[PDB]
Amino acid sequence: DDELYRQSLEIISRYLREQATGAKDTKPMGRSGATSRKALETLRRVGDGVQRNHETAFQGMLRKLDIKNEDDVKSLSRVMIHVFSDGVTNWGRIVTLISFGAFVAKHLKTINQESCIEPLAESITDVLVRTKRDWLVKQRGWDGFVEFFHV
Ligand SMILES: Cc1cc(OCCCc2c(C(=O)Nc3cccc(C(=O)O)c3)[nH]c3c(-c4c(C)nn(C)c4C)c(Cl)ccc23)cc(C)c1Cl
Repeated sequence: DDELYRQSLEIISRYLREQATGAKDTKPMGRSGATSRKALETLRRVGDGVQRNHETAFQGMLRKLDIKNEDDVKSLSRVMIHVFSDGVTNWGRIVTLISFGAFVAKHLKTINQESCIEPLAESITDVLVRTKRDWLVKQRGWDGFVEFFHV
């Protein structure tokens, strides 16, 4: 019933799963998929920049998260909510959110827990769309996201 969440999960889920592994999801994309393909391209060009530019902090935070299993995923949500929700809302901070999601997803594919990439995505999507919905609606959602990072 919730269209922006579902779009957002399709974008975020694919960015993370494709980052943790080698290849893209070749499923055809749901409603608003030309924007989702574009937003996904944007997350690849800017997400990788953000990940290489913050590696040491990402390595620190990923290492003190000590993620074993899928039940660890949703105590993780507490530290990410704590770090993401209370300050300034803008597109850079949301892209940093999704890029650390890709970082942790890669780690989880290393420790043979790729089955936890999707719950992670869901949690990230749910945290972004819940606490930021009004902002996302007034900034036009993913079309605004693509236009903001356009080159
Ligand atoms: C998937 C997931 C996503 C999570 O959050 C994403 C949120 C974004 C974020 C920020 C951030 O928000 N910066 C920022 C920019 C402008 C203003 C304010 C403000 O305070 O108002 C903040 N910092 C992060 C950092 C970071 C950096 C970089 N430096 N330091 C000290 C830290 C803690 C690390 Cl290691 C990972 C993510 C982030 C968190 C987790 C745990 C997961 Cl699993």
